[PDB]
Amino acid sequence: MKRTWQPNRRKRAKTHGFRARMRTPGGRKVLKRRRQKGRWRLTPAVRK
Amino acid sequence: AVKKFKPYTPSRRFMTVADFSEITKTEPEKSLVKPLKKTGGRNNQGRITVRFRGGGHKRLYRIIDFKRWDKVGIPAKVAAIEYDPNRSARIALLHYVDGEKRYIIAPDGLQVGQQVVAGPDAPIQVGNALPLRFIPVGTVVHAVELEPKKGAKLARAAGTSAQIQGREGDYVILRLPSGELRKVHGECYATVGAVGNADHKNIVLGKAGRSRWLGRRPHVRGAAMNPVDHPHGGGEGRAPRGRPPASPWGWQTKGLKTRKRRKPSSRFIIAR
RNA sequence: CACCUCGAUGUCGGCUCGUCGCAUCCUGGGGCUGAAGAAGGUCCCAAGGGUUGGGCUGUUCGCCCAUUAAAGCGGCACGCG
RNA sequence: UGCGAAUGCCGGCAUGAGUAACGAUAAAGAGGGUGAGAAUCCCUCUCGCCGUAAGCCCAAGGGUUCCUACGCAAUGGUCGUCAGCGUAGGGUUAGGCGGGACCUAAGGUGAAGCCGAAAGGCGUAGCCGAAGGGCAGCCGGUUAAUAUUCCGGCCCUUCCCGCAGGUGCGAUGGGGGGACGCUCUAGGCUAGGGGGACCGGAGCCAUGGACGAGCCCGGCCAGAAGCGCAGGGUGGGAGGUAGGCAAAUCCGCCUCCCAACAAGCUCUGCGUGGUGGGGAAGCCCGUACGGGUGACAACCCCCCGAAGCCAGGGAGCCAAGAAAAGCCUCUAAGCACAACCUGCGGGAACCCGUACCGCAAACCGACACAGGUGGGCGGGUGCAAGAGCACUCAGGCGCGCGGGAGAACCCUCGCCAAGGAACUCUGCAAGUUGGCCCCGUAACUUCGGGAGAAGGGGUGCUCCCUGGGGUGAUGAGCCCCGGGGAGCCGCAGUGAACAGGCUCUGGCGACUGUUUACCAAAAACACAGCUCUCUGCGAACUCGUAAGAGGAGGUAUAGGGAGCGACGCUUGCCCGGUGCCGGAAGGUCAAGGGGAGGGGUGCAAGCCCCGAACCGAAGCCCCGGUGAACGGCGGCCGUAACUAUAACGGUCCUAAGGUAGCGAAAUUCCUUGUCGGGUAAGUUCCGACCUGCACGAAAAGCGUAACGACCGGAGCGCUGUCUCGGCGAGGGACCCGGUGAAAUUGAACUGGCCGUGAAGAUGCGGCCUACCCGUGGCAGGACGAAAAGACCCCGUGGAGCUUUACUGC
RNA sequence: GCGAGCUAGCCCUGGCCAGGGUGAAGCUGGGGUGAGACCCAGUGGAGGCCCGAACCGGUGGGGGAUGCAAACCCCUCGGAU
RNA sequence: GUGGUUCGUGGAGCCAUGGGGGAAUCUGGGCGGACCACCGCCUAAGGCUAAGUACUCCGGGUGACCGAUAGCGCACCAGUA
RNA sequence: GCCCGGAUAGCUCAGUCGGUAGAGCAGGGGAUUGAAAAUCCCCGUGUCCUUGGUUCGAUUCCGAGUCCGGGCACCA
RNA sequence: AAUGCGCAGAUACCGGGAGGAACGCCGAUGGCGAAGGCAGCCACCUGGUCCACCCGUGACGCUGAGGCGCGAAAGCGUGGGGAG
Ligand SMILES: [K+]
Ligand SMILES: [K+]
Ligand SMILES: [K+]
Ligand SMILES: [K+]
Ligand SMILES: [K+]
Ligand SMILES: [K+]
Ligand SMILES: [K+]
Ligand SMILES: [K+]
Ligand SMILES: [K+]
Ligand SMILES: [K+]
Ligand SMILES: [K+]
Ligand SMILES: [K+]
Ligand SMILES: [K+]
Ligand SMILES: [K+]
Ligand SMILES: [K+]
Ligand SMILES: [K+]
Ligand SMILES: [K+]
Ligand SMILES: [K+]
Ligand SMILES: [K+]
Ligand SMILES: [K+]
Ligand SMILES: [K+]
Ligand SMILES: [K+]
Ligand SMILES: [K+]
Ligand SMILES: [K+]
Ligand SMILES: [K+]
Ligand SMILES: [K+]
Ligand SMILES: [K+]
Ligand SMILES: [K+]
Ligand SMILES: [K+]
Ligand SMILES: [K+]
Ligand SMILES: [K+]
Ligand SMILES: [K+]
Ligand SMILES: [K+]
Ligand SMILES: [K+]
Ligand SMILES: [K+]
Ligand SMILES: [K+]
Ligand SMILES: [K+]
Ligand SMILES: [K+]
Ligand SMILES: [K+]
Ligand SMILES: [K+]
Ligand SMILES: [K+]
Ligand SMILES: [K+]
Ligand SMILES: [K+]
Ligand SMILES: [K+]
Ligand SMILES: [K+]
Ligand SMILES: [K+]
Ligand SMILES: [Mg+2]
Ligand SMILES: [Mg+2]
Ligand SMILES: [Mg+2]
Ligand SMILES: [Mg+2]
Ligand SMILES: [Mg+2]
Ligand SMILES: [Mg+2]
Ligand SMILES: [Mg+2]
Ligand SMILES: [Mg+2]
Ligand SMILES: [Mg+2]
Ligand SMILES: [Mg+2]
Ligand SMILES: [Mg+2]
Ligand SMILES: [Mg+2]
Ligand SMILES: [Mg+2]
Ligand SMILES: [Mg+2]
Ligand SMILES: [Mg+2]
Ligand SMILES: [Mg+2]
Ligand SMILES: [Mg+2]
Ligand SMILES: [Mg+2]
Ligand SMILES: [Mg+2]
Ligand SMILES: [Mg+2]
Ligand SMILES: [Mg+2]
Ligand SMILES: [Mg+2]
Ligand SMILES: [Mg+2]
Ligand SMILES: [Mg+2]
Ligand SMILES: [Mg+2]
Ligand SMILES: [Mg+2]
Ligand SMILES: [Mg+2]
Ligand SMILES: [Mg+2]
Ligand SMILES: [Mg+2]
Ligand SMILES: [Mg+2]
Ligand SMILES: [Mg+2]
Ligand SMILES: [Mg+2]
Ligand SMILES: [Mg+2]
Ligand SMILES: [Mg+2]
Ligand SMILES: [Mg+2]
Ligand SMILES: [Mg+2]
Ligand SMILES: [Mg+2]
Ligand SMILES: [Mg+2]
Ligand SMILES: [Mg+2]
Ligand SMILES: [Mg+2]
Ligand SMILES: [Mg+2]
Ligand SMILES: [Mg+2]
Ligand SMILES: [Mg+2]
Ligand SMILES: [Mg+2]
Ligand SMILES: [Mg+2]
Ligand SMILES: [Mg+2]
Ligand SMILES: [Mg+2]
Ligand SMILES: [Mg+2]
Ligand SMILES: [Mg+2]
Ligand SMILES: [Mg+2]
Ligand SMILES: [Mg+2]
Ligand SMILES: [Mg+2]
Ligand SMILES: [Mg+2]
Ligand SMILES: [Mg+2]
Ligand SMILES: [Mg+2]
Ligand SMILES: [Mg+2]
Ligand SMILES: [Mg+2]
Ligand SMILES: [Mg+2]
Ligand SMILES: [Mg+2]
Ligand SMILES: [Mg+2]
Ligand SMILES: [Mg+2]
Ligand SMILES: [Mg+2]
Ligand SMILES: [Mg+2]
Ligand SMILES: [Mg+2]
Ligand SMILES: [Mg+2]
Ligand SMILES: [Mg+2]
Ligand SMILES: [Mg+2]
Ligand SMILES: [Mg+2]
Ligand SMILES: [Mg+2]
Ligand SMILES: [Mg+2]
Ligand SMILES: [Mg+2]
Ligand SMILES: [Mg+2]
Ligand SMILES: [Mg+2]
Ligand SMILES: [Mg+2]
Ligand SMILES: [Mg+2]
Ligand SMILES: [Mg+2]
Ligand SMILES: [Mg+2]
Ligand SMILES: [Mg+2]
Ligand SMILES: [Mg+2]
Ligand SMILES: [Mg+2]
Ligand SMILES: [Mg+2]
Ligand SMILES: [Mg+2]
Ligand SMILES: [Mg+2]
Ligand SMILES: [Mg+2]
Ligand SMILES: [Mg+2]
Ligand SMILES: [Mg+2]
Ligand SMILES: [Mg+2]
Ligand SMILES: [Mg+2]
Ligand SMILES: [Mg+2]
Ligand SMILES: [Mg+2]
Ligand SMILES: [Mg+2]
Ligand SMILES: [Mg+2]
Ligand SMILES: [Mg+2]
Ligand SMILES: [Mg+2]
Ligand SMILES: [Mg+2]
Ligand SMILES: [Mg+2]
Ligand SMILES: [Mg+2]
Ligand SMILES: [Mg+2]
Ligand SMILES: [Mg+2]
Ligand SMILES: [Mg+2]
Ligand SMILES: [Mg+2]
Ligand SMILES: [Mg+2]
Ligand SMILES: [Mg+2]
Ligand SMILES: [Mg+2]
Ligand SMILES: [Mg+2]
Ligand SMILES: [Mg+2]
Ligand SMILES: [Mg+2]
Ligand SMILES: [Mg+2]
Ligand SMILES: [Mg+2]
Ligand SMILES: [Mg+2]
Ligand SMILES: [Mg+2]
Ligand SMILES: [Mg+2]
Ligand SMILES: [Mg+2]
Ligand SMILES: [Mg+2]
Ligand SMILES: [Mg+2]
Ligand SMILES: [Mg+2]
Ligand SMILES: [Mg+2]
Ligand SMILES: [Mg+2]
Ligand SMILES: [Mg+2]
Ligand SMILES: [Mg+2]
Ligand SMILES: [Mg+2]
Ligand SMILES: [Mg+2]
Ligand SMILES: [Mg+2]
Ligand SMILES: [Mg+2]
Ligand SMILES: [Mg+2]
Ligand SMILES: [Mg+2]
Ligand SMILES: [Mg+2]
Ligand SMILES: [Mg+2]
Ligand SMILES: [Mg+2]
Ligand SMILES: [Mg+2]
Ligand SMILES: [Mg+2]
Ligand SMILES: [Mg+2]
Ligand SMILES: [Mg+2]
Ligand SMILES: [Mg+2]
Ligand SMILES: [Mg+2]
Ligand SMILES: [Mg+2]
Ligand SMILES: [Mg+2]
Ligand SMILES: [Mg+2]
Ligand SMILES: [Mg+2]
Ligand SMILES: [Mg+2]
Ligand SMILES: [Mg+2]
Ligand SMILES: [Mg+2]
Ligand SMILES: [Mg+2]
Ligand SMILES: [Mg+2]
Ligand SMILES: [Mg+2]
Repeated sequence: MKRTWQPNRRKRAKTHGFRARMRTPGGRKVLKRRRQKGRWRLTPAVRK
Repeated sequence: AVKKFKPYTPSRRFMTVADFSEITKTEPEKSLVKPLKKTGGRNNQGRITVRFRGGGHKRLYRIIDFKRWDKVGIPAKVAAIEYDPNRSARIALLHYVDGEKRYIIAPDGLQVGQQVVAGPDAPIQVGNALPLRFIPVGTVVHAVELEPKKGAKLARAAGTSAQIQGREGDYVILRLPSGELRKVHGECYATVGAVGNADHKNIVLGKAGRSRWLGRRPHVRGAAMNPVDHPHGGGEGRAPRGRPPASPWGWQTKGLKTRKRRKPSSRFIIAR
């Protein structure tokens, strides 16, 4: 049937994107933690 | 006058639509229409603050004149009477002689062509707005300002009307469509007559769908829910109220009075 | 009563499939009779085989309808998911 | 710091086992080629399948999967020489297509401003934001792979700078416009389609016949100006002018005029059109595929015809149907040796996307997964129509294991003698019925329905006659709707396929709707409608600490809350308790006020403690009201001239003791109540009675036409449902070749009976049976597997829910 | 702190619903009357109207149950301005 | 009305402060645990101030610390697949 | 089968601190009436259900028993 | 008599206001209408009737099954109103 992943490149960057994170202090802290852990990508990989 | 239907389908038995005879113009005054944001009952957080609201025909706001003194003594000819999807009443389009066109809420009796005018001058005739203090006692009157220059706010629904009962200094004694007796300041404007489209109260929607067209979504009884949702929810089968009848927010809903007692306006009220 | 089983022994009835017991419903053998005959009554031997189709109710049971030599009772985790 | 257990952790390797599977029952066969190797790759022929798709084009998503060359370890459910796989190389070209140097929508953001302990929340303008608005490219050819992108032909747009000619020019400001619903719809066209006796074309004459106006193939596409043919939009002048937040000559308003179902201006569509392209079958080409020829190809006539175009067309209706820019006009500063407008020239015209998949082996589903995925095209013939069904074009496919075999059993399917629900919880299932035309059609009804009620008759082909339409012309042709009469053949003419079984009677719910994604679709929710209640507008109410927002740019014919749930006839009594409402008195009552009077220290002046009256709100008490507010709505004894029963009486209690109507009911325990009906037989069903365990009037009472994948009872029709089974088909199951799992598993050399044993033993006792090992089958046992039982209890375990439990907010 | 790319509601903007039936009002004509109501025709084309694809569903049954599938398949069924 | 302190209203002071009231400048004020008296200590409502103290992303030195299931999650292109 | 309530005049019922117990109706006797009612005057019988026990004394207090009324019989 | 109302300030009295219904005297055994029925006062629209005159038409008449219209009170529907 219709599964839970309905990909939408705008959705992805609008929701979990770098500019998305940087507005909320909750999301800036997401980057903080992700960098401190040394993730290769802080934000989900997206393609305009 | 009001249209009925033959029962060629169920819900057409009892369906009833208004009589659009007094309607003269179909498309509205383009220079006098705004778009209205449809809330679906949601506030500026994305939350519902009025339940069971949404859907319903797209509507275009007719910007209408509730302050009539900004054209004192300038008369105008009643050009049209048109449908307004945003109120119970019908609106009248009037062409002022100086070329401005405005929407007035159309009183009963008013028909196309007559002169109309606002101001302490004005003749006491249907359509004319005047400060209350110059409107003779016992005159039925609508679209009443509640405080001077704050705009008309009283009796503007179909077939509503206030009536002047007496005078007291700067105030005058009004009987409102709700039977309440209130003093209103004499300087408050009010166009004379009653609202009209007076048969609005007889239209019988007919089917559930017709409620949807007015943007009224279904409304579910507390008794139909569970205790998490409503004070009346739960039980086994059906179940009586089992307590003083209450709203979803737990306050009593039979008789319990809610006007703030300490309200300053209490000084100017005298009835029910 | 609370002995095995609550780190699980699926619970009524039906259907299918049976198998055994006998305290025998029928058929077979018999004693007594308040047994003329015919039909019974009751007890004895006997478990080889047989032991119907329908209405009602989920029903087991039971009651009816129509037959029958007869429309036996039980046990097998109230046999068998 | 010593491991055997912890349904312990990690890893490795077993068992089941060469076992189940190899992923749609659309289907294959042969020949040639290639290669170490071929059922599986290439090619030919034959066969099958899709064809409102299983073909083609967009969008999203994916991201090199595209093309070529070389490969086969692995991935591919087998094989592989093949690949969506490995290696390498190549490949995606735009002023006009999509998007950005344009607009605004919800929403987001957000100068000003408002709010919040901090983080932050709000917020007019502005900005951002699109599958909406605006805006200039069509068609062929070319490549292994791109093309509206390169090329060719023809045609446009914008910017800049010049000329030339015009005009008071000129905004982010004023106005017009853009600009709008649903349903139905006229005319004229276009796409698209069919026919042709005509134009063109290789060829063919088979097998009995046919050299014929024979068969087969094709007969077009893009196209500026100008011309037509349709349609859409729009009145022309003069005065007055206080409105459009300055100013307008513009708009609006007023008054004059001329004009008026038009015209004339425009604007779009369609046709023609310079020119430019295409151009079959077949046949020969060697391509996996394209080329050559057919050819100087022909390129016409008729008919059908949109849902598309003219389009802002028209009519009706109510629920009353975005915005902003481009665009036109108007004026303001400013400037008028500027500027703008109109043509014509030359120049200038950037960023990104463009491969390939794209109903799927490339997207979402862990898989080359029988699932899921939006827009457009979607031909032909027939069937009443149609996107329906059957076949079929273009195109695409045979589903990435095969070969046999011909058991049980399984699945999907076909038929069945006699019977026809006897099956069973239940006609579950399957059957029957089925399209169109015509005849006909009841109770009841809210007059619409019920109705497709029910039940019938017809349906093919041939010849003769014959009436209308549309198109041509009033005429022929081509279509479309028919009507009459003769006759032909079969078991059968909606000859295949698609296509209701019907009646009667109850319960519930008025109705179409809605719901437990994934065991409940319902009598549950909703619903129009009825009542109660709140709420005078900075409304009540809701969200938020707040600002603020929704309510509502609404105003008592309105909005919120509660119940009841079309409609019909109705909705009785009880206000003692609880709740809500009203009570300017009284009692009580907290802080506060007030201080009689006591007290501690000081030598005192003092300082400092308590503190009685009395004045003190809401609340409670108290007095009333209130039932579509929470709710409630009796007992015992007696009595009538046969009995029986009790209209009548007595008396106890209560706030008052259940009215109409209904009643063994979705309520009736006793119960299969009793009577009637249906049946041969009826714990069901229907009608009744009333003894109502334990109905009863808006948690509504009793009815009600119509509706229902709801639930019950009856019957007809018809059946493999059954007596009661049989045969057959295919897909599996079986054998062979290839690949090859799973839960489970203390170890096993794992029989029966009667006992015993923790009380149901392969494992102990006695006895009895019994050569070793497999294969196809069945399921009685291994208290078989699966899940640390969901029932039950326990734990001073946990959670959801309630309230006159406690305590708080 | 992260989630409405599934799902529920609402908001903005677009799109879809083959083909049949039924035949409300209104018109227009005729009758009717003092005038009407009303009646009959024809036209008209309304409806949470009817049949039925797409599309949205998920009624009954069978299959499936280490599945093709962690909700599928077949027949059947509901809605379809 | 509260917080802090050992101080949970307690005989409850001291320091802090949301609300109300509201002074004085040395013969002035605060404190020594209700309060008063005595006797003492201090000088509120302005500010700055090294060191001794805390920590370990990093550098070094050590180890009756590990030795690839240990030791950091990572000894290996790991916050990777 | 398991709990609670009651039993008093002929009927329906109050009642008690442990001593001689009343109400209403019915019934009886008188009155009024032509005669019945209705009205008026006057009149209780009670072994306070059975049985045991506490008392000086029990309808009263207690324990059982008959009888009646009410509530219960759940997961299963 | 009691229910009821009343020191929470009633009745009785004055003043202000709201509201609905019905129209005293005139008024009569009177008038009008076909009946049902009609009563303050003003206006508009409108029916019948009588009289005077003897002018017009010229039997155009009377009755009237059905049909159609009106029809006190009570009652019913949708709304409004609601003092007695
Ligand atoms: K509701
Ligand atoms: K409930
Ligand atoms: K157990
Ligand atoms: K036997
Ligand atoms: K047996
Ligand atoms: K089972
Ligand atoms: K282990
Ligand atoms: K093995
Ligand atoms: K390979
Ligand atoms: K596979
Ligand atoms: K756009
Ligand atoms: K402008
Ligand atoms: K042209
Ligand atoms: K391309
Ligand atoms: K097909
Ligand atoms: K075989
Ligand atoms: K049977
Ligand atoms: K059908
Ligand atoms: K039925
Ligand atoms: K009903
Ligand atoms: K349903
Ligand atoms: K529901
Ligand atoms: K608003
Ligand atoms: K009460
Ligand atoms: K009360
Ligand atoms: K009361
Ligand atoms: K005090
Ligand atoms: K009964
Ligand atoms: K009952
Ligand atoms: K009978
Ligand atoms: K009978
Ligand atoms: K249903
Ligand atoms: K077994
Ligand atoms: K406890
Ligand atoms: K229609
Ligand atoms: K303290
Ligand atoms: K201090
Ligand atoms: K001190
Ligand atoms: K000190
Ligand atoms: K410092
Ligand atoms: K290792
Ligand atoms: K590790
Ligand atoms: K009593
Ligand atoms: K007595
Ligand atoms: K008559
Ligand atoms: K009343
Ligand atoms: Mg997932
Ligand atoms: Mg890196
Ligand atoms: Mg506008
Ligand atoms: Mg519920
Ligand atoms: Mg919730
Ligand atoms: Mg609650
Ligand atoms: Mg409740
Ligand atoms: Mg529940
Ligand atoms: Mg209940
Ligand atoms: Mg109110
Ligand atoms: Mg035990
Ligand atoms: Mg076990
Ligand atoms: Mg036996
Ligand atoms: Mg024997
Ligand atoms: Mg036997
Ligand atoms: Mg039965
Ligand atoms: Mg029998
Ligand atoms: Mg037993
Ligand atoms: Mg037993
Ligand atoms: Mg059993
Ligand atoms: Mg081990
Ligand atoms: Mg390893
Ligand atoms: Mg095996
Ligand atoms: Mg096998
Ligand atoms: Mg196999
Ligand atoms: Mg396959
Ligand atoms: Mg071959
Ligand atoms: Mg082959
Ligand atoms: Mg394909
Ligand atoms: Mg992928
Ligand atoms: Mg390839
Ligand atoms: Mg190759
Ligand atoms: Mg392989
Ligand atoms: Mg390929
Ligand atoms: Mg490759
Ligand atoms: Mg630029
Ligand atoms: Mg913000
Ligand atoms: Mg913008
Ligand atoms: Mg666009
Ligand atoms: Mg091309
Ligand atoms: Mg390509
Ligand atoms: Mg091209
Ligand atoms: Mg100008
Ligand atoms: Mg064309
Ligand atoms: Mg054509
Ligand atoms: Mg055609
Ligand atoms: Mg030739
Ligand atoms: Mg021949
Ligand atoms: Mg020839
Ligand atoms: Mg020839
Ligand atoms: Mg063409
Ligand atoms: Mg003009
Ligand atoms: Mg101006
Ligand atoms: Mg024109
Ligand atoms: Mg050539
Ligand atoms: Mg139009
Ligand atoms: Mg702008
Ligand atoms: Mg040019
Ligand atoms: Mg492409
Ligand atoms: Mg593919
Ligand atoms: Mg493809
Ligand atoms: Mg493709
Ligand atoms: Mg598609
Ligand atoms: Mg494919
Ligand atoms: Mg494809
Ligand atoms: Mg495959
Ligand atoms: Mg697939
Ligand atoms: Mg996939
Ligand atoms: Mg097709
Ligand atoms: Mg056709
Ligand atoms: Mg057809
Ligand atoms: Mg098809
Ligand atoms: Mg083909
Ligand atoms: Mg397939
Ligand atoms: Mg048969
Ligand atoms: Mg037969
Ligand atoms: Mg028959
Ligand atoms: Mg039967
Ligand atoms: Mg069936
Ligand atoms: Mg069928
Ligand atoms: Mg009938
Ligand atoms: Mg009819
Ligand atoms: Mg009919
Ligand atoms: Mg034939
Ligand atoms: Mg059929
Ligand atoms: Mg149907
Ligand atoms: Mg029943
Ligand atoms: Mg329903
Ligand atoms: Mg329907
Ligand atoms: Mg469900
Ligand atoms: Mg659903
Ligand atoms: Mg189900
Ligand atoms: Mg279901
Ligand atoms: Mg607001
Ligand atoms: Mg209800
Ligand atoms: Mg004091
Ligand atoms: Mg008080
Ligand atoms: Mg009270
Ligand atoms: Mg009631
Ligand atoms: Mg009830
Ligand atoms: Mg009720
Ligand atoms: Mg109901
Ligand atoms: Mg009923
Ligand atoms: Mg009914
Ligand atoms: Mg339905
Ligand atoms: Mg069978
Ligand atoms: Mg067979
Ligand atoms: Mg095998
Ligand atoms: Mg052995
Ligand atoms: Mg044993
Ligand atoms: Mg041994
Ligand atoms: Mg031993
Ligand atoms: Mg042994
Ligand atoms: Mg043994
Ligand atoms: Mg075996
Ligand atoms: Mg074996
Ligand atoms: Mg088996
Ligand atoms: Mg087990
Ligand atoms: Mg468990
Ligand atoms: Mg357990
Ligand atoms: Mg459970
Ligand atoms: Mg506990
Ligand atoms: Mg606990
Ligand atoms: Mg979503
Ligand atoms: Mg959503
Ligand atoms: Mg419909
Ligand atoms: Mg349908
Ligand atoms: Mg479509
Ligand atoms: Mg869907
Ligand atoms: Mg299903
Ligand atoms: Mg369907
Ligand atoms: Mg503290
Ligand atoms: Mg001290
Ligand atoms: Mg070492
Ligand atoms: Mg490691
Ligand atoms: Mg490692
Ligand atoms: Mg007694
Ligand atoms: Mg005694
Ligand atoms: Mg008159
Ligand atoms: Mg004369
Ligand atoms: Mg009447
Ligand atoms: Mg009346
Ligand atoms: Mg009435
Ligand atoms: Mg009534
Ligand atoms: Mg009323």
